[PDB]
Amino acid sequence: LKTQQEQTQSQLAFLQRKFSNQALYNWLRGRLAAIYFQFYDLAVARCLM
Amino acid sequence: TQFGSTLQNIIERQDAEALNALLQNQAAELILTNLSIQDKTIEELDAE
Repeated sequence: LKTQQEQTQSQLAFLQRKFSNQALYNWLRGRLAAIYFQFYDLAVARCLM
Repeated sequence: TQFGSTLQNIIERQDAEALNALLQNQAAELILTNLSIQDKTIEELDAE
């Protein structure tokens, strides 16, 4: 059981340290959402033109 | 942007591969522990 505990902590450390982690997606979402919205306003303006 | 998407897919896939290798290595360690446990079980029966 102690071994399983260590392995579990290893997997958590892995998830935190791997590149494609929660921090990445939080960042990508924040940045893309800003782009997507701004792009949308430009798209609407062209549609209106 | 196509290289962008391609790279992101490689990265996520790279991490997935690393995880599968990790999980199999961890499984091996638990099996070794279980083998020691089973040996003690056999000794217990001999003690009986």
